[PDB]
Amino acid sequence: AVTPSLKNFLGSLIAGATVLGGIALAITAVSKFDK
Amino acid sequence: LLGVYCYMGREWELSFRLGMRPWIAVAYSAPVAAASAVFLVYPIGQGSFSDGMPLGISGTFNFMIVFQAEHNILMHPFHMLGVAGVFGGSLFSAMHGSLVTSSLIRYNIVAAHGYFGRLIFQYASFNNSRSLHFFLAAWPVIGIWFTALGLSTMAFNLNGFNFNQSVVDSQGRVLNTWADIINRANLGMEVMHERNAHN
Amino acid sequence: EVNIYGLTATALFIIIPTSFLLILYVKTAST
Amino acid sequence: NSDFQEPGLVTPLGTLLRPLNSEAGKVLPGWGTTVLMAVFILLFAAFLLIILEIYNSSLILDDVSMSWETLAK
Amino acid sequence: VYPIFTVRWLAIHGIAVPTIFFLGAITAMQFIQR
Amino acid sequence: GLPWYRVHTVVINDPGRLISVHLMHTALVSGWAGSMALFEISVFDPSDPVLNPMWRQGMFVLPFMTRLGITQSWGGWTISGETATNPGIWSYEGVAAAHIILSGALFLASVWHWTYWDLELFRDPRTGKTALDLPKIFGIHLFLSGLLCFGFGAFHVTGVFGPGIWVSDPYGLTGSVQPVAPSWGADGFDPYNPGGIASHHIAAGILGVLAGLFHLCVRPSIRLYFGLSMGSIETVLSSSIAAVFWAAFVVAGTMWYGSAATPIELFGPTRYQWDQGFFQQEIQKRVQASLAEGASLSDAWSRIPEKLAFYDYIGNNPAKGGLFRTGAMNSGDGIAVGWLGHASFKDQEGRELFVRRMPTFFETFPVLLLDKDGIVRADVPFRKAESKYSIEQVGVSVTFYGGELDGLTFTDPATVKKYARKAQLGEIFEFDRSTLQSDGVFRSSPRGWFTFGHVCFALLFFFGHIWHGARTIFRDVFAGID
Amino acid sequence: MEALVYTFLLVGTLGIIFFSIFFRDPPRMIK
Amino acid sequence: PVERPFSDILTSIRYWVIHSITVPALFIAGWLFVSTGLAYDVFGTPRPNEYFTEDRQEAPLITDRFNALEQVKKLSGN
Amino acid sequence: MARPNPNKQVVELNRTSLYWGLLLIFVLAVLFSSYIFN
Amino acid sequence: TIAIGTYQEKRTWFDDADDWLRQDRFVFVGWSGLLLFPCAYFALGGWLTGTTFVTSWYTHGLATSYLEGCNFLTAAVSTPANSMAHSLLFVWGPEAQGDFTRWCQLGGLWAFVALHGAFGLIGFMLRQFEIARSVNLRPYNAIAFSAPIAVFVSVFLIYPLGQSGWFFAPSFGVAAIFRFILFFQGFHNWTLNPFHMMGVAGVLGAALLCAIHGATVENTLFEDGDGANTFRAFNPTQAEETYSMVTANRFWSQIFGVAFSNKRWLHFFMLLVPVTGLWMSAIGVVGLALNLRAYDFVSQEIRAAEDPEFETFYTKNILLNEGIRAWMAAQDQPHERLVFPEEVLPRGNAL
Amino acid sequence: VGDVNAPIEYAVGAAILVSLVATAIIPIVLNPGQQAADKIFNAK
Ligand code: CLA
Ligand code: CLA
Ligand code: CLA
Ligand code: CLA
Ligand SMILES: CC(C)=CCC/C(C)=C/CC/C(C)=C/CC/C(C)=C/CC/C(C)=C/CC/C(C)=C/CC/C(C)=C/CC/C(C)=C/CC/C(C)=C/CC1=CC(=O)C(C)=C(C)C1=O
Ligand SMILES: CCCCCCCCCCCCCCCC(=O)OC[C@H](COP(=O)(O)OC[C@@H](O)CO)OC(=O)CCCCCCCCCCCCCCC
Ligand SMILES: CC1=C(/C=C/C(C)=C/C=C/C(C)=C/C=C/C=C(C)/C=C/C=C(C)/C=C/C2=C(C)CCCC2(C)C)C(C)(C)CCC1
Ligand SMILES: CC1=C(/C=C/C(C)=C/C=C/C(C)=C/C=C/C=C(C)/C=C/C=C(C)/C=C/C2=C(C)CCCC2(C)C)C(C)(C)CCC1
Ligand SMILES: CC1=C(C)C(=O)C(CC[C@](C)(O)CCC[C@H](C)CCC[C@H](C)CCCC(C)C)=C(C)C1=O
Ligand SMILES: [Fe+2]
Repeated sequence: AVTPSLKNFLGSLIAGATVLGGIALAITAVSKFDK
Repeated sequence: LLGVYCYMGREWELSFRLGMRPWIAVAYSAPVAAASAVFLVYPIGQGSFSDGMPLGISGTFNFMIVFQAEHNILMHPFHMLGVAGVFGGSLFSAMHGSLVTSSLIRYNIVAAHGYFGRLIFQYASFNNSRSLHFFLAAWPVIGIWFTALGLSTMAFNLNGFNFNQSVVDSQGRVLNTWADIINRANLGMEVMHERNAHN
Repeated sequence: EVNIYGLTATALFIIIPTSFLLILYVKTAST
Repeated sequence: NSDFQEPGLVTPLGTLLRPLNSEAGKVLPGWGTTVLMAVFILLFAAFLLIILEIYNSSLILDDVSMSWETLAK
Repeated sequence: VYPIFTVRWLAIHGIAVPTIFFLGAITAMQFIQR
Repeated sequence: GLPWYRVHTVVINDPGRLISVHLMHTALVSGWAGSMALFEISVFDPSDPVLNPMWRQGMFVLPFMTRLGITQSWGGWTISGETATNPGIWSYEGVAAAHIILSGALFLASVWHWTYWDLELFRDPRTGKTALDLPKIFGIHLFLSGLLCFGFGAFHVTGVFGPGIWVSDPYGLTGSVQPVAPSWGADGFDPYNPGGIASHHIAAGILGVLAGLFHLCVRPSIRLYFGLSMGSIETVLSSSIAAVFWAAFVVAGTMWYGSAATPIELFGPTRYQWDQGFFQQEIQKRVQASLAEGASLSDAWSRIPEKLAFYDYIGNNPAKGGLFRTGAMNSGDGIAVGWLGHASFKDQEGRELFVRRMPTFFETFPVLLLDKDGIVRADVPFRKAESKYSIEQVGVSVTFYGGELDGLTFTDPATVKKYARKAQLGEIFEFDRSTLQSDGVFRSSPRGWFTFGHVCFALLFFFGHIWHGARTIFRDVFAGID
Repeated sequence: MEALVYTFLLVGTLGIIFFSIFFRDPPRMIK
Repeated sequence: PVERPFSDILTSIRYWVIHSITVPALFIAGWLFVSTGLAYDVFGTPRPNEYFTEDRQEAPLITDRFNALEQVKKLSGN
Repeated sequence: MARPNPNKQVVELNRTSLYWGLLLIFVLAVLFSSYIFN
Repeated sequence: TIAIGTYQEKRTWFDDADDWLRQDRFVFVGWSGLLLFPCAYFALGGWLTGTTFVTSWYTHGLATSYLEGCNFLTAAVSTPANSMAHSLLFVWGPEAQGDFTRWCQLGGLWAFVALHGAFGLIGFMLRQFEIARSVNLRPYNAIAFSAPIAVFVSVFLIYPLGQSGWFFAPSFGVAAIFRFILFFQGFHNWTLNPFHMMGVAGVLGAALLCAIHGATVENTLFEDGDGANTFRAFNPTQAEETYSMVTANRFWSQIFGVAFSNKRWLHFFMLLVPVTGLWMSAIGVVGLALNLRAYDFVSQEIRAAEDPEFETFYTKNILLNEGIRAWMAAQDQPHERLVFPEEVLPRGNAL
Repeated sequence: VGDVNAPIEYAVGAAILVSLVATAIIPIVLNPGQQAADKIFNAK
């Protein structure tokens, strides 16, 4: 069964993926604007 | 003590006999001041030579422990300045050695300055090769002077800081802080040291 | 003879590096 | 030097194993297959995190008991 | 010279805003009767 | 004119000399393994496997051999205390002799490869210069390692062809070598489940093979080829150093915290079992169950095995020891010879008292007899100090249940004080101190020595990784060229 | 036995110090 | 594209117009944050009169890992 | 017995290095002898 | 054959990202910046927030915050309680369950700061490597920083990992660090361990070298300026060195007995001393983490116990350690629930 | 209990004094650094 701790862990995985994607998008957009 | 003072004098004497500038004795005054303090001024303030530092290793450790028991040296500002001086001296020695060794290629200050200015920001701080070495010579010496003066002041027994029972809630109850744990350690140390009942 | 193992350890630690360094110095000084 | 100072010794095993040590320095154009490596690295990191949390009691799973008592299965 | 919202702007503001907030908080804490 | 610390770099180009050097190092390590096996077997005493196991005698390599199936010996004894009749080829002495022979053969191969350095195998057809195809070599070696891992997992650990591995009950009371069936569910990831081992050595094994195949059929991209300096032979050194760094921390952690691959019956108990009252709680539960079932206190306390009481003794805690307290644990506090029995203290009023057990941190701890409510009720002065509650005044008495001193009682304050100071350490035992001339200071078990050594090596290897990686990335600057 | 070892080690250290002070190779590299 | 010198902004009018009305807002925000009592609620720091609960007259102790939330809620009196 | 290896240098150790090594070993022995003897 | 050089292919997103990151601005971001700046920023923010608002009432029974009335020397970010043995204390973990107030109360802020700070140190080392590679200099600053990172890793992660839990790691503060130092002096006799001795020697020698080198260089300058001050008689584009090596060498060869004759060797010795000292200290604390302490000198203990009339400073140090432990464990370890009656507390009156 | 004695009048009075003393000296400390960084940059 999906224990609450496992649900929280999957949520943390999603949040980390979101943070990394945000950083990547920021660098990409800024580089494209400047070049 | 007489030997170290005359060594101090001989440093200047030889510096003068060679054409050098005479300000190495000033740098040497720091360790001499600390040694003179510990070995002569503390016993005078306390009133006996039994309070001097035994010439050994375990003797030095017992010396330090007895101070931490009696005068609370760790919280004295001058000891903080001494610790800062020693740590900063180690840091500056290591980092100056690293930059100078890296720069020297089969440029000494104009090349590594580009590295330093962008590493931790702080552009155009020590761009003069002489000011940098003067700063190196000045930091630890001042630190040791301050710590020696702190020990000398403790000889006449003012004290380190004292924050015991500095936090109290309503109704007058006392809430413990880290200073209280340090004070408990000091109290145990002092109780252990004193013999009181001596036969 | 107390702590024979300690005495042997001290003797080895004082001899082996010393002999190695001295042999290296004599070998290189011939150059 | 000529052919790195004349040819070396030849042995039957050397001749047999020569093919495995011939194409030195060959490479593919572009980035090749780095994206697959990145995906696999991410999966491995997730697996390492999962095991680390399982062994640290930060991720309690129904089946695992996480104690010496599991030896009495 | 013209554009703003650069790296320097973000870097300085990030450490500037919380500093002012915490300075105000501590100054207010000073005047508590305990 | 190479300095003393740049001497071996002369082998940085020719592969044959590198092969010979690696063979020499392998021979040295194999010879060390054989010699230590022989020495430990010569020093081992197999008389008592209950109160004198391996971990009490300072053994280091013997449990590793025993962990994988080696039990019997050529002298007629077994690690379980029984007697062997057919030791066979594979015993302790056989393993040591085999390792020594391998060391010698590797030494001969090393000298041969050192003599014949210039082989055609080390020169590529184009440009006629020495070169190594590192990606393909890595593919071959990884393929081989994965195949070996699969073989070990599916033939030895699972017991289909081999002997199996050491498995024991949770309390380390009855263990032996058995086959281990794989476990695939989520229960195969907790390190205290032996099955999780076998499955891994299968699963990862397969992956290994697959990986190797890929690495033999796909050449690296140019950008990756130049970014990681894959044409140099120092990048691989940094990667390997980092890998062993990581593995050293993994193994040291699993040894310290306990796992299914480090049974307490071979290396000794961990400190976290003493801290959490594992064996104490188990014994208390068993005795309470016996009393509830209906029986006398003496009978209830006389049924617990001596091994279980031995595990509950702070002298066995690996935490307490010294860096320079050399030797085996058996030379620290004497060789155990018997179990006196559980000591119960009762005062004049009648309520039972218990002794506050000594935490791990405290080198010396006062004795405090305190009742069930947690309030101190008796104690001993520090050293000739004024006393308000004292063993003499309160008049506590000690009774012994089970063990050798069964049914006896004592009232003399001296004996009561001595037994209280003995009980503050845990279960009271009898120690022969005249054979090894034990000083009286506790020593650490093999667990602590292993963890300490491997952690120190891991940190030094972290520094080595940093240095060699920096020297690889900065090749041109270091060499003073473009 | 321990006292003799300690005295020997201290004497050796002092002897190395003296030899370094008085029998050093000349510093002609930069002078 | 040259990271205008700090001197240029120092003499600007819009810079001062913005900052002289913005910074005081942050300072007052902090003052009200720690004055209204929001800090105690947000960060869980007990008030001077909430240290010792009616039924407890000593420092608290968690003594529990997987039920630490309920333990802390009970000890704090909330 | 096949061909002289071109990569063959010789180690060199000036006197200052020897003095440093002797000082290091003797100082370490002084520091650690008491602990070894207990 | 089809040969190839470097960067002879079409441009890619990676190329644009690399070009933007490695520009020339007031702050050098670089690739390591992505890992350094966020982590360090959050570490500093967490420390300040913990020292300003959060308290340790429910973990250690203390009051450490400006909101509670503590000075800069007594405020700190206390470690989590001993019950939380080695949990990483995530906000979403089984302990906090997602409540920020309870997360702060239990003490996860310490773990937050420690982890993000360790990753910040890693990022800083990578930044130094990147700068050195960009400006084409050998990376010695990398090792010089590898020393302190090793010390931090040891003290703040390996020591607690061997003990009961995070409760015994340092708390980020001044009085907390003093408590830590006294705690080792009491329980481990850390002052008698050879490794701390070597570290002390290394640090003091580093300070000595710094001071002496500065004094010698500043007192042997060449006459290249009419003004009374020698600071303005120099420019960064000088060709020769500003001080006479021969004069300093002779001076220190006639005063002390041995003097340097090589700039590279001198500055390399400066680099070498402190790194070795701190590495040895780190190894010593790694050993201590397993309670492998140099405490016994068993012969002296046996001799002292045999007859009371034999006292050395070592025995007095042992007694002082006993006093420290007995008198401080009462409140230093609340989870043990220790209550020592005044009869049993060690005191010099009873010897 | 734990309320602030001082009123908001002093809050604003001190805000004005500690807000216009920090927004005008943060660019004066960095000016040397920004002036020297450009000299270092675009040179080597
Ligand atoms: C580069 C910057 C950086 C770094 C290195 C870290 C690192 C860390 N943070 Mg910090 N943090 C950051 C930025 C960063 N953070 C930012 C920007 C914020 C604000 C949003 C935070 C806010 C924050 C909080 C509030 C907390 C942390 C915590 C942590 C720690 C736990 C890491 C973890 O499990 O997270 C998650 C990490 C990952 C998910 C790794 C990435 C792996 C990806 C997702 C793989 C995906 C592949 C695939 C889809 C997965 C398949 C499996 C499954 C889905 C089927 C760790 C030390 C926690 C901690 O330890 O505090 C005590 C904590 O409580 N951080
Ligand atoms: C990491 C590997 C490792 C580990 C964990 C152990 C662990 C153990 N060994 Mg084994 N051993 C090893 C490697 C290892 N050994 C190797 C490589 C050899 C070959 C020489 C041996 C040879 C060996 C023998 C012959 C014996 C042991 C014994 C022991 C036990 C006693 C404790 C001990 O080692 O002494 C305590 C450790 C120390 C005092 C070392 C202190 C470490 C410091 C940091 C070193 C400092 C060095 C310093 C820089 C220079 C000082 C110079 C000074 C001496 C003058 C213990 C189970 C004994 C035993 O019980 O067997 C039954 C025994 O008789 N071992
Ligand atoms: C896989 C492991 C590995 C390998 C193959 C190498 C190989 C090499 N290293 Mg690296 N290194 C390693 C690990 C390794 N190292 C680690 C872990 C560290 C951190 C301590 C270093 C730190 C290091 C430095 C700082 C330098 C090298 C250098 C070198 C080269 C010359 C060897 C040397 O030092 O002269 C031979 C050395 C000696 C003869 C001295 C031996 C005396 C030792 C110190 C004491 C006795 C050791 C004992 C008997 C055995 C210990 C066993 C233990 C490992 C279990 C060579 C290419 C040097 C080089 O060429 O780079 C420019 C160099 O400057 N290495
Ligand atoms: C003469 C007296 C003396 C001296 C010189 C030393 C010397 C030393 N002791 Mg001490 N010690 C002594 C007496 C002494 N000891 C006594 C009598 C005791 C009682 C037992 C102790 C107890 C003691 C303990 C308990 C410890 C030491 C440690 C150390 C070492 C400190 C290493 C260091 O700098 O780490 C400090 C540096 C770091 C941790 C690096 C962190 C740097 C980060 C990345 C910076 C963060 C950025 C920051 C926010 C920027 C702000 C900058 C701002 C401050 C300006 C050093 C060798 C420590 C040690 O090294 O052990 C391994 C240690 O743990 N000693
Ligand atoms: C009965 C008796 C004898 C009693 C003795 C009892 C007893 C206590 C014995 C002593 C025991 C003992 C030796 C204890 C110490 C043991 C100990 C802790 C060892 C530590 C060893 C160790 C490996 C530590 C690691 C760190 C380490 C390597 C430290 C090195 C320390 C060190 C040598 C520092 C340098 C000291 C020093 C004085 C340097 C001065 C250098 C110098 C002359 C520069 C001058 C100079 C400046 C210029 O600017 C220029 C230009 C020139 C040209 C120039 O020259
Ligand atoms: C996508 C996230 C966007 C930002 C969110 C706000 C960030 C600021 C948080 C301040 C604290 C407030 C409390 C939040 C905490 C909170 O409220 O969590 C709550 C949330 C859900 O829990 P529940 O409240 O549903 O649980 C209740 C019960 O069911 C529990 O049994 O937990 C998660 O799913 C993970 C959330 C992560 C949020 C942190 C984001 C960062 C993740 C780590 C990133 C690592 C990057 C590594 C790169 C290599
Ligand atoms: C040839 C041969 C043979 C034989 C052989 C043999 C018998 C061998 C042996 C060998 C051996 C017998 C070897 C040994 C080795 C050893 C070693 C190699 C050791 C090492 C050690 C070490 C390395 C240590 C270290 C350390 C210490 C001391 C402690 C701690 C610290 C340290 C780590 C530093 C025959 C005739 C049969 C046949 C044919 C072949
Ligand atoms: C919440 C949190 C977070 C974050 C945070 C942060 C990011 C923070 C920051 C913070 C900060 C950023 C802070 C700052 C502060 C500052 C301060 C607090 C300052 C102070 C100062 C002072 C006090 C000064 C003084 C002085 C001077 C210098 C002048 C004159 C003289 C004197 C001495 C008076 C997160 C979500 C991630 C997670 C959870 C937690
Ligand atoms: C020419 C030009 C320059 C010089 C410039 O700085 C910008 C702003 C980009 C950005 C907002 O800084 C983007 C910052 C986002 C960044 C990628 C997030 C990750 C890295 C760090 C967290 C950034 C903060 C570092 C700072 C604290 C030193 C633009 C749009 C331009 O056109
Ligand atoms: Fe210099």
